[PDB]
Amino acid sequence: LPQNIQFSPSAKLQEVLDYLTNSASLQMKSPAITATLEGKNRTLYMQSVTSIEERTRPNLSKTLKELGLVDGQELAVADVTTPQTVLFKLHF
Amino acid sequence: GSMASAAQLRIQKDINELNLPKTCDISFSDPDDLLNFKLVICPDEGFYKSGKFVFSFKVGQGYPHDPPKVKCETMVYHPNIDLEGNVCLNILREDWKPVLTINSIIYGLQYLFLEPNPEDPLNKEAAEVLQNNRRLFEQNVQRSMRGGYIGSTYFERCLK
Repeated sequence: LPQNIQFSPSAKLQEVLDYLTNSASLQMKSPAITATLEGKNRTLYMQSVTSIEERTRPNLSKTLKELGLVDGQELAVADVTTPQTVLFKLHF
Repeated sequence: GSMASAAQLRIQKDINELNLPKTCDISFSDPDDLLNFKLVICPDEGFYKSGKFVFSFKVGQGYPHDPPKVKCETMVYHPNIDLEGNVCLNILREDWKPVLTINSIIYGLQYLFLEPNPEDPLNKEAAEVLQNNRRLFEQNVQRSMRGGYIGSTYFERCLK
């Protein structure tokens, strides 16, 4: 089951990426984050591939809910650190 | 879909862990669609040095159980690729294993340009010329890459 993560609705993306990059219980190298928005997949951010990072960089700078991102919604995060993609249950 | 399909979870994983040679470049028309993308291979050595080859990838919902569908969109004179774009890469068909990744396929694809395989080719003529006359093949590659005929067959230019 997804590891419950708690951020305030105003937070920005950079914020979540940093939690993942610095947590001593995690600290993933370069995590790729996606989520399902309105029944479709939305790639929030991914650095490894430039074609993608170039169009997803503005999001790091965007507000969390300006991403249509609403709570209880499982985030999909993949990183070298993760054997398999792990799901994070976002917390409002 | 309600949540992320098993296929979407895996592809996100694989795409994020690519360690491609300088000769390969991957691109996505839509950052949100990780199931469709292009790979561009510009060899810098071997018979196809200076050429530019584009492949399309289409990841199905059966991935990683089912290997993704790959085709060459650049006409090329090669034993393992036919005029229709079909690519004979072992790990793409009978040798595919769920443990393999896009990075696996990409390296497989680039190897075809470094060491074309005369065994089980899709273009037998190209195959023959490869084993029989090493160099004639080399000339055919050059001409066809610049844009030209080989037999009654015209190969469109594909230099980078």
